Amino acid sequence: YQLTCYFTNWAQYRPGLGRFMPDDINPCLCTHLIYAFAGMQNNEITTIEWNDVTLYQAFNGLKNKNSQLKTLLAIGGWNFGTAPFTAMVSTPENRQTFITSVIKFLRQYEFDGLDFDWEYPGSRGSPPQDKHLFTVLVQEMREAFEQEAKQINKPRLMVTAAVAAGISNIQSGYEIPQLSQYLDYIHVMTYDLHGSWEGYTGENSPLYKYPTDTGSNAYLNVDYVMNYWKDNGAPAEKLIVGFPTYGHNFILSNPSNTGIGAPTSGAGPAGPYAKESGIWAYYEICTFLKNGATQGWDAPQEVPYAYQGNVWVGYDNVKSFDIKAQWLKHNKFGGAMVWAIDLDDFTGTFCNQGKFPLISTLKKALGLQSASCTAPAQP
Repeated sequence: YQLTCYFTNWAQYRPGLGRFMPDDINPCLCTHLIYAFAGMQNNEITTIEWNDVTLYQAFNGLKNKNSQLKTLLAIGGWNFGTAPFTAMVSTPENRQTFITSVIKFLRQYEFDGLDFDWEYPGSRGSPPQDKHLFTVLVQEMREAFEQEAKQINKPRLMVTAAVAAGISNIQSGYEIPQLSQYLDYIHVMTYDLHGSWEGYTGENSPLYKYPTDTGSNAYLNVDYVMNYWKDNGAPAEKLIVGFPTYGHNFILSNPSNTGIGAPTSGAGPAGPYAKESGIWAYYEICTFLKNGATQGWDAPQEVPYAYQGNVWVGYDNVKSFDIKAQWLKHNKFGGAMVWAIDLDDFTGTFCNQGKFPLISTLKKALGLQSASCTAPAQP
């Protein structure tokens, strides 16, 4: 199995124990590491943070300690939008320029591949033609990677993509059978399945539907989404299940109603570390529990939740991660991916469950080897 962990280049800005740098990553924890995010200028891949080059060097340096660890650079993200991707894929000449820039960039900084994080072709501003042009882009990238490998006599660079979990976004975004022939791995973003934007409580990454889920709401679970991709042309082994190391919080409209689907009046507060509205990192949730929050188990969906007064959070813990990991194995998917490594309790000081409690759970459940992390009696 694969265990793919996203590192985010903005985690450096968090105060105190929240600060997360490339050197805070245990090199023997994950099989793949992905750096989020790279940008684009004039159809060419670029850095986004002032210190990205320094972070790239530390990030890819981790491979010195693990001979099987592979690294990828993710281009795009939420804030990036769709416009630059639309313009870049619009002509073969722009695509070649991008592809050439990517090969050069990845080889210069010592990455093993590229992860596409276009959110999304065919939606969120992106016109209908982008669905097919994404396939074409990925086809050409794979081909150029294949050719470059023979030119410089090294293993091929990898090409992967993070993809939508929403059914309508999936249907307007991807030509699944053809796209799946070119991508090495498909990172399905099976999280943010519910949030305060809906106006009622719901789980971030529920494994199964809630008993009252009808119609399109019945699609908002890991089980349905992963099976949709499988049934429509993506090889099980290439499909990687999305695991969130954070949850979404809510303000309860009525503190006496604390169930799934209880009315909410807005996003819960951003925490002092991640400072993201309606979101708490797992370690931020542990603080919430330490302050006496009532723990609930959403049994039909196999995920926890917690509440204190008018604040409610839906999230994932060790139990839910293990349950979904076991599920993943029963259904023969390629492994798990994690958003994000810097959101787990990496210090081990918040949750009293060891360092990286959530990602350690996945390493154990997926039976990852550690022989490649060996270190000799040489100084």
